[PDB]
Amino acid sequence: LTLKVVTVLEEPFVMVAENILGQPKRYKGFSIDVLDALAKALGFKYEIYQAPDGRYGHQLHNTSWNGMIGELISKRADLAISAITITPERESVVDFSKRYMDYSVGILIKKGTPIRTFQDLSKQVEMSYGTVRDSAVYEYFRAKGTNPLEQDSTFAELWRTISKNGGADNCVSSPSEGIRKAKKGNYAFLWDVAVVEYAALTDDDCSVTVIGNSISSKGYGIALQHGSPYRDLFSQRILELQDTGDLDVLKQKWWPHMGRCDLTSHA
Amino acid sequence: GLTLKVVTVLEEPFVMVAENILGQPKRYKGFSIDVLDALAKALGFKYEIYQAPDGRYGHQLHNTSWNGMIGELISKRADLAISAITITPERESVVDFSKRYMDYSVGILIKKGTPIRTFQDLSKQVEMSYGTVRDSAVYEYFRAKGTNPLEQDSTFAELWRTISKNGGADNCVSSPSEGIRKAKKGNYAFLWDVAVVEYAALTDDDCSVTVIGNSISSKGYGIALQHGSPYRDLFSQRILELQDTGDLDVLKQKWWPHMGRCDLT
Ligand SMILES: *[C@@H]1O[C@H](CO)[C@@H](O)[C@H](O)[C@H]1NC(C)=O
Ligand SMILES: [Ca+2]
Ligand SMILES: [Ca+2]
Ligand SMILES: [Ca+2]
Ligand SMILES: [Cl-]
Ligand SMILES: [Cl-]
Repeated sequence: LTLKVVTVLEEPFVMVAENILGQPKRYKGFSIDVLDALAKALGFKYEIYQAPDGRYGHQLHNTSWNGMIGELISKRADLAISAITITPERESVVDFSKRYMDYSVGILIKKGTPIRTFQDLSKQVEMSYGTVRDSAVYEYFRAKGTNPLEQDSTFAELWRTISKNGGADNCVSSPSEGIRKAKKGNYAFLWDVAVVEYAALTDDDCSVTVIGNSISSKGYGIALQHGSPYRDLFSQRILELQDTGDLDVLKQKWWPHMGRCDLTSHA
Repeated sequence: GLTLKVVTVLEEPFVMVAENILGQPKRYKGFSIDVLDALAKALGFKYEIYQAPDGRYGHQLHNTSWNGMIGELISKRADLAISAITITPERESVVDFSKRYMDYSVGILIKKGTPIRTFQDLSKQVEMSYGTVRDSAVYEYFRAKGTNPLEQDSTFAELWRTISKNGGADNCVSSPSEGIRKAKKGNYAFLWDVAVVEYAALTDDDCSVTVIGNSISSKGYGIALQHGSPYRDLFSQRILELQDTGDLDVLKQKWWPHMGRCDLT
């Protein structure tokens, strides 16, 4: 039994591993290790391919999705794994396992500013900060920033800067560009805290740090086909790997704080 | 119309008794009740609630049977179980949980005015009684953590030495309501759901207690259904929708009102 796995490159969840010339691509990372653990415990083989458009996928027309979600809908893949958050729109068309890691949004910024919280960022006048335009993060801040029911003004202030002039002034086209702009200075990039944490830990110049928050609204999941017979099985083993600590060990492996950049060097 | 049988246990502010006149059935209220109400409205079912006869969440016994609400689902006396139930692998093996509708972690309830401000501070205590509910999933959590040689710091082992003293008899309590009462009295720190002890501190008549959190979240609260229940996936989808729209945040603010209540700082 061999399962067809679709993925998208994103450090440190899924990364290209060294392969000999003339031999097929290999992959490594936190999500690969989770997948391997499931394959060993459940006893299956798998083969990986990258989404032809490199996209997680969104809806274009009724039933028309691109990206990895589209690959599952058309049943070209049995499952998708990368850094995919569990959302209701995606769960209505495919079937997610229970989460194997929590997701939240963080801030990547150069070390040495007085900014230490999301509230501090929101108080900034004239400072450029933002996220990937037309992303889920963008839409999250839209919803929180236009809702009169928020207890703290923090979200309205952040959205005013992020969305300025339609999101064209302060947002970027990709996480790699956002990471690159934050390292150069005079910009703070809002994105997956796990993604920017790894970028900060491996920064050639150890020049950046990450601000997180207590607000975790979603989990990372494995996406399977609609009606897949394996979804509940994956959920059960994922709960077991969490409870034994195997997941925490893998997280420590791929987000190692010793031997890498000190994110708290300005304290 | 279609009516589901719901089993629960009382834990403030998740499920609480709301009104009980003689000649009328018990009514319930709380965060978990409002989550259940939204699912009932959206999926078109009614429901009737009863309390687990042994008042337990449920765990496995030596003959592989289960007590508590879990046992009520296995026997098919209940169609679903809801209160403040954590999704664990042992339970999911015998019942089917929705995806979580809230995150869970362990906190400490303690009187204000002590130098104890973290779990590490608590673990350093020499003379002090602190613990959790005996024979609970929280007791088993500190057992697993306290006996793990792979733990980086001695904190969990030290906590376990105090919690487990004399097989747990000395420093643990029989119920959360006993743990809360003893922390409010003083000279006892109670370890339990951060959300349960936060409500106790927010609503303290004297505003005399506080909560130490900082514990990372490993688990979620879920609704438990029978094995193979056709409603598990429908519930998960609607829960994800209630989160996405902000409705679950509104309900959390309703039942954990920070403004107008005790300052915990
Ligand atoms: C299993 O053990 C419990 C606790 O002693 C007991 O109440 C129950 O009747 C037992 N069930 C059997 C024999 O299946
Ligand atoms: Ca689905
Ligand atoms: Ca199950
Ligand atoms: Ca099923
Ligand atoms: Cl989940
Ligand atoms: Cl699920």
